[PDB]
Amino acid sequence: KNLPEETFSRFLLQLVGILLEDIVTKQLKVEMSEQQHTFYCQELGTLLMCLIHIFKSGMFRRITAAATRLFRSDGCGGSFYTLDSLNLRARSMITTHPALVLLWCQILLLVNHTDYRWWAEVQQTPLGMCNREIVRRGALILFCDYVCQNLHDSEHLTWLIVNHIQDLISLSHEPPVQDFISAVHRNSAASGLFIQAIQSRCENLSTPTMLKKTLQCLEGIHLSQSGAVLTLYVDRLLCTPFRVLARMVDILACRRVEMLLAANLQSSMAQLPMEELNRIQEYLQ
Amino acid sequence: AASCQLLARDYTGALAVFTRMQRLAREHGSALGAFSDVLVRCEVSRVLLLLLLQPPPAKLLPEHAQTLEKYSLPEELFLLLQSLVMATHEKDTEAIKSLQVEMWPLLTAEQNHLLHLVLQETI
Repeated sequence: KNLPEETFSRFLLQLVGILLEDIVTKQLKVEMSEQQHTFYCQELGTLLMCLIHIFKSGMFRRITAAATRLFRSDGCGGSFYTLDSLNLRARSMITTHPALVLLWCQILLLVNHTDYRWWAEVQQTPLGMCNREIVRRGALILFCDYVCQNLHDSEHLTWLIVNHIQDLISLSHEPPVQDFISAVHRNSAASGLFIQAIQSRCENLSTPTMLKKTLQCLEGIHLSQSGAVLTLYVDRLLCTPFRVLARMVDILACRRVEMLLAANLQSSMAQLPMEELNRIQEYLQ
Repeated sequence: AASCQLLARDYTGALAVFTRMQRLAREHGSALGAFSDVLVRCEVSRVLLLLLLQPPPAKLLPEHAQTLEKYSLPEELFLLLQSLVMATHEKDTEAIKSLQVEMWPLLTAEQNHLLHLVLQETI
């Protein structure tokens, strides 16, 4: 008893499977031409634009729920292109065709399949190959925009900030990772975890372009976590020899002290401790 | 003509020929292209001269007045030039020494000559 939900969703996920066993496992001058390879990898480019219109525009209600019970499911004893077989083809598509491994990153998010085995190879979680940084920085602009939409799941907030620190800051002129940070400023407990990461990565945040992008992201954070941004503005980042990076961390540390005293004197003293306040002023004299 | 007077040591006549290159590209370029690379060379080298010779407000033109408020062009090299107009107004001997170490690959060796003569006339 096959649903009409079930008939039309096995036809569009096993036609992604025909185009990817060729481009990997066919010779480039033997079986195909090169004019015939301009248009064979370009039919996989407009068939992954048809699958992210059905899952996003919401007019196609029945087709979205059918794929989620299939990518979670194994193949029928090996009679289908199962979802762990289809994803070995795409990581050897990383290097020859890096514009079409950014379209396969946005499908796996959309089905509720956030599986941390595949998401670490594409982001390299702990000269270079020139054709992977389009995909490594391209799958981390697309993995934030999935976190920003449904931010109620805190399991995905604490992964991407602790691991990817030097990449999360250095993208901050981008419209999907500009929106990931403002919700962290909205969230009480999610703002405190962002600041533990920079103290481990102060050794790389010293070049003059990487430090201008921290102050625009440490600009406004939560008022319950303004006591940990004032021990980072004094101990680590203020001793830079750049005299407009010593001048712009004078605008941001004087502004934490002023919103705190018009606030409650009860919650701020437990925030900035009386034993921790005496450590700061011995560094300055 | 600006590579001659810095061999001829005409550092005050060198401010006259750098404000004439920038007054045409706002009439002709606004920048295009060929005129977009003439304006990168003329706002990195009018900043290394006004600290070398620091003009009085009588002989400081309304064109020289505009560029020094912005600081007190690539994002790598735009950030290290706001920081060098601050130090010579603070007379900071430790600030100026670590920037020539970190602005030597950025400039070319015509712009590398104007940064050498500031660090001596402030130290």
